[PDB]
Amino acid sequence: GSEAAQLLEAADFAARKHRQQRRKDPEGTPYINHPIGVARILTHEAGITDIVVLQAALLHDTVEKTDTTLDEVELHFGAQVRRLVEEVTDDKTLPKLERKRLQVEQAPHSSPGAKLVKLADKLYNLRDLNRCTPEGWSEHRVQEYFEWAAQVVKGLQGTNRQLEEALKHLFKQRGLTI
Ligand SMILES: NC(=O)C1=CN([C@@H]2O[C@H](COP(=O)(O)OP(=O)(O)OC[C@H]3O[C@@H](n4cnc5c(N)ncnc54)[C@H](OP(=O)(O)O)[C@@H]3O)[C@@H](O)[C@H]2O)C=CC1
Ligand code: NA
Ligand SMILES: [Zn+2]
Repeated sequence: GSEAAQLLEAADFAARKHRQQRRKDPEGTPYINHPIGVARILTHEAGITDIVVLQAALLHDTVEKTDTTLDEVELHFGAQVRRLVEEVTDDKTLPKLERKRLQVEQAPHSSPGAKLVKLADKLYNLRDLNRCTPEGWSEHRVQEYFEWAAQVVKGLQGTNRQLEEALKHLFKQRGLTI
């Protein structure tokens, strides 16, 4: 259908899949606010209009964080959306540190659409950490998240100047470069 209808299909799908989940801020914000915010970063700041990229951004956490399967994504949204979502889906069969390390290792080799989603996802989470230290976190755990995110984003450059410039500003504010 129209761009709008296609976006609302993905937004409503993600809202239902994430309905019982909450972010780790003290207030426990509904999890769906994150994928919506990531996708809005892409339209409002990055100038993105590719509906496949924007659908993937709304859905980028459904397979990683819920029972949703990659085949279910393709079933409702097609193969280009499914391939994007797969690219940004951590292998939850792996230990946390290996997932953290693979994001650094696999950042340069991702498709342009996956780099856009990865950049916007990092930008949302770093803004969130600045806004509110998550429940149970120390201030130096926040800094270290930034130190790791900088290593990932280093591998994502050459994709979108607006997002990369915004990330560079946040990293610089905490003494981190590129
Ligand atoms: N320095 C320290 O004091 C400590 C550091 N650590 C380190 O932290 C890691 C812990 O791993 P893990 O259990 O995955 O915890 P994470 O460090 O992975 O938690 C951060 C993740 O939570 C999601 N998230 C949910 N709510 C928020 C929010 N309000 N703001 C930002 N992000 C949010 C984001 O993922 P998404 O975008 O997918 O929602 C984000 O990537 C280990 O790698 C360990 O080395 C661990 C213990 C102490
Ligand atoms: Na994690
Ligand atoms: Zn995310």
